[PDB]
Amino acid sequence: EVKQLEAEVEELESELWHLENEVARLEKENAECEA
Amino acid sequence: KVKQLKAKVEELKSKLWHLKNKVARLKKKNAECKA
Repeated sequence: EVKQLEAEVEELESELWHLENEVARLEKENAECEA
Repeated sequence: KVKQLKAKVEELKSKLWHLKNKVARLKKKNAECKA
């Protein structure tokens, strides 16, 4: 269990990092297209 | 322990779903403005 959940947490955290970077980029792409 | 982790795992899953939903919206809004 424990090992399995730490891996899971690690894998979810990575995927979040990528999405947070994507969100930040998209929001700026949006601000430019609209400004 | 296993509880505390399960808890993080769950909090991470929900934040991930919210972020993919936000990303799908920005891409659609950015597509819209672009063209």
